[PDB]
Amino acid sequence: SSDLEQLCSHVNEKIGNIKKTLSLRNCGQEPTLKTVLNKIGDEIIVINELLNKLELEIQYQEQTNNSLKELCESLEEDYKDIEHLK
Amino acid sequence: HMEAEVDKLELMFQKAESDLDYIQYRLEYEIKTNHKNPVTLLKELSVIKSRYQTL
Repeated sequence: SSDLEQLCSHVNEKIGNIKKTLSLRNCGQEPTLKTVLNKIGDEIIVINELLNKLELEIQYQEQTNNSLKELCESLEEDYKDIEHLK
Repeated sequence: HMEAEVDKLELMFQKAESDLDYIQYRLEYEIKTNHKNPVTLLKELSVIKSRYQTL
């Protein structure tokens, strides 16, 4: 790495570091960004509750497919019973 | 001579640096004076975009 190149990288780092601290100021001050940022942040809270609901609905869905299997089982016993006999 | 020219160039760069340095210093100041952020928002978006496909 040359003395020239090393300078450039010093520059880009100062430049880049500003641009980041810039967007940090913009997004935390300017209103139009600040809403769309809260709109996302709010819509995260809901899409989080939508998960908990999907969680219970899964551990419910399973527990019926469990019963809806355990029924189907007993129901091929009482048929193979009536299939053998009559 | 050219050494003098270079002395100038070096002088200019030094300025450009303290120019940049100021711009930064200011942004940091405006920032300190006021009071979410996209940073944690990404982590949250990966936690959801994951356990969606898991669920």
